[PDB]
Amino acid sequence: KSPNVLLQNLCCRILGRSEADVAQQFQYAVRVIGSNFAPTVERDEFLVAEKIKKELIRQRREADAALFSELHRKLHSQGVLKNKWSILYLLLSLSEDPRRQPSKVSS
Amino acid sequence: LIGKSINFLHQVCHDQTPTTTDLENAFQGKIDAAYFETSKYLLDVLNKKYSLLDHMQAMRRYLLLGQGDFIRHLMDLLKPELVRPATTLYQHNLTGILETAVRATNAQFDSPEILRRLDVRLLEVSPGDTGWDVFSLDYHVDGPIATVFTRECMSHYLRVFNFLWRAKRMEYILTDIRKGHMCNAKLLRNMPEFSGVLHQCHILASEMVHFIHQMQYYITFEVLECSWDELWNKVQQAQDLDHIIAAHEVFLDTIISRCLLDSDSRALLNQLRAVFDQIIELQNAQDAIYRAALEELQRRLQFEEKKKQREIAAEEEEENKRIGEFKESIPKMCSQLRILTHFYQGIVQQFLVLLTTSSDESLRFLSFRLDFNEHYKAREPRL
Amino acid sequence: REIITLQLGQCGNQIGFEFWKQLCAEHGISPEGIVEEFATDRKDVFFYQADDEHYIPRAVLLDLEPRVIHSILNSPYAKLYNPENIYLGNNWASGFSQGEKIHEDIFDIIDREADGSDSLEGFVLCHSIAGGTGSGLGSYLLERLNDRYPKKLVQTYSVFPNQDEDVVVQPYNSLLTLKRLTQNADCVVVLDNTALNRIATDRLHIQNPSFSQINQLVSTIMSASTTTLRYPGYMNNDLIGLIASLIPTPRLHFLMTGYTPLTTDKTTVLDVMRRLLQPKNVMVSTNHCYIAILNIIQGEVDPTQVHKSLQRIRERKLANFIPWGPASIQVALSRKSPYLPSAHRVSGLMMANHTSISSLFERTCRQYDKLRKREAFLEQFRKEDMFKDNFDEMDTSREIVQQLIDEYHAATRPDYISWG
Repeated sequence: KSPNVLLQNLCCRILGRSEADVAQQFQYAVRVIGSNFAPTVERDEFLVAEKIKKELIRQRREADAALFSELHRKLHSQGVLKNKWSILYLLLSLSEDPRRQPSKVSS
Repeated sequence: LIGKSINFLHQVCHDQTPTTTDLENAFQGKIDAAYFETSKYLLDVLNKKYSLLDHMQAMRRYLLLGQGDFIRHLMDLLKPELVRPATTLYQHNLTGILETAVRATNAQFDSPEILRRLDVRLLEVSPGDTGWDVFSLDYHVDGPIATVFTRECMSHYLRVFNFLWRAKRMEYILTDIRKGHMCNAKLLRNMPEFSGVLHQCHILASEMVHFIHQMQYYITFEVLECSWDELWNKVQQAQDLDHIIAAHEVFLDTIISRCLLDSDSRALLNQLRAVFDQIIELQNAQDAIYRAALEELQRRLQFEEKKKQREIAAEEEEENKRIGEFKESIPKMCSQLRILTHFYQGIVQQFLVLLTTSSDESLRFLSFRLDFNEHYKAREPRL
Repeated sequence: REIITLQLGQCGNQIGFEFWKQLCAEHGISPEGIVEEFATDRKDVFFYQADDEHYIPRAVLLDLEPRVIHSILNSPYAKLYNPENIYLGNNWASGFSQGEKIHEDIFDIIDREADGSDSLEGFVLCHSIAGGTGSGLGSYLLERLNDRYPKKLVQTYSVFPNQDEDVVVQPYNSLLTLKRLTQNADCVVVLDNTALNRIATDRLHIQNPSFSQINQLVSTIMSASTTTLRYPGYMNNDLIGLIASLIPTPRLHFLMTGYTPLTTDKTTVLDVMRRLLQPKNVMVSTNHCYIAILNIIQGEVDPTQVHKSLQRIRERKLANFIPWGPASIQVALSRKSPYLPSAHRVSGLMMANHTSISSLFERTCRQYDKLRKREAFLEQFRKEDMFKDNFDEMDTSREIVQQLIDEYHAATRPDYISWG
């Protein structure tokens, strides 16, 4: 639609409060996203995938570390997302290590 | 093959020293003789500049923990930072410890070169990381002898290190458990109320010290020593460099195939993690029961002093209530200990009959070593 | 870590001096304490490190009425040791009372080594039960030891005094010593004087100079028990991790020792394993069943066949076993020690927990009973009367050994959930 209302759909999804139930949390989202909305930084999608693999080795989820490698092939393959660096950077930043659990997810 | 020797010899090993069908077959007379000279010299000079054999000998002892002495002192200094989060620590802290252990042990009689190459690192941290979750020593490979130490081979040796580190740690954690059990069964020797729960906690601990201690010897005679013998046999024979790295491809594959990194039996390591967590639960419970016991002892001591503070009665009525509390707290302690006991039994049963389903003869050998009595594995109730 | 040994009594000082001489022979060192120029091993287990690296043994020289200590004094091994640990009755009570009055200076010597040492791991006692000099003094010192340090270890080496039967109060003295030994010690190395006597007569024609020869046997035992600590291996390079496996409960810490050489004046593991499992290769003497068995082998062996060896003994079912929670036969392999003449390298060792020793305790229990019932074997000693007017220490030791023999027999049962 437009990025200002699209930030407001995100505040309706994460919070259990709507857009007029709270607009102050939405006011924090415009505090950060504004002055950072446009790309001005170097981005390479090769490295951020190679840090999700290096994290899944450290999780000892070693079947899914090689299952991400076949799913990361599909991420380039379909290619409807303009920046494939951003969504992987987001999920990598929101990570944790709930230790070893092996066992493939069968994609 | 000879032109892959001489050209390699003159540029990366840096020796400018000399090395010099109906077509009557002139070739075969000279070629083999030239070979018999050149390849032996490439495999003599390179060892006496940066040793290939000495650093791979040191790799078994210091990184794969074969030394014993040094790893014991290194773990008597680095204990608090590894029971702490590794999200709040960095490399130089870990580096500072190392010098003290190398001077104190018999690494002071070893050459300066192997100590200089020996250094610690801390890898990229998990967002919930602790010192036991990831940690490694480095002992970095450099020089032209990294033609035997493949980059992938070193990247797998720290993957080995973490599992070995865990098992070697748990053998000192259980031994703190046994030490506290001792120490506070010679402080509590005259009380009747605690004797049952004490003896049941100790009987619970002694099956575990056993189970893990005899697992540790399978690691000694198969995973490290028998894989070091095959390396020594295939370095003793070798006529070219390509065999020395082929042995290096066996000195990893044996280790990772028997330390459960292989694909068929990851499910077994997922069960082996839980017994370590149960040992943690046993630590919690023993420290709590001896804390309640230290509290009764201190209650008895303040009882002892109140008598002489009164006489020179009116303190017995306060004592009977404390005695009543301590006497009624006993069956709850019994109930928690028996749940932990049955839990551990019900997982040891699944573990020992899973070695008699898994792939490869090697892991079936472990199941015999753990129980000779047929206490488990024939009769699943505790005989 | 750092282990301090303790020796008291004339017999204990004898076996300690023989042990340190035996390690001077074992290691590549001079009798000056000086390492030779062709010398590897760890020398931080029992060697206090002097500054010429005089590897001074961490043993405290304790005695009463010194007689053989004068022979210890004039020796070429008196320059090997002496960190100034030397010190100036044949009964329990007199040794006890004289021990308490001089306890401060010996504890000063203890603190001198202990703060003088780097760290501390345990106190290993050389002791003879009912030795006269050893009894009383050692029991009082053991009381001082655990009371002073609850964070430390105490292991004892104790002989069982039976030389085919004169000191007639020796049952009472032994009762007091083993009463302290069960409740105030952390691990006990029990030795049988009769079994070692039978083997010493077996190998030789000797009966009279027996002490010197069994000293050879026992020093091979103590060296073997700490060889995996002194030498770079991988497991049981600490005392406590060695001790912790065999003990299921803190009153069962009594250790039967086995040894395949008897007359010591290719090869493989499966032979000596089934050799050792037979109890005439054990130099210590209803149904009895082992609680836990541990083997360590030192010699010329191929390690790659040992799992097939272990497979065989699993098909043997050669020891009946204890019907509760799991124990196994527990194998370790150590390096054969260099720097000494090494003929017949292969020698095995069995450290095991067995119930049959309770019967040996029952022998003393029987003997004490008849002497107590005769009213005739205290002989009215002034130390015994003044220290104890009511003579209730015999009662306390008797109920303790009764509870212990009941613990033995209840552990023999398939139920040890019940009280012992």
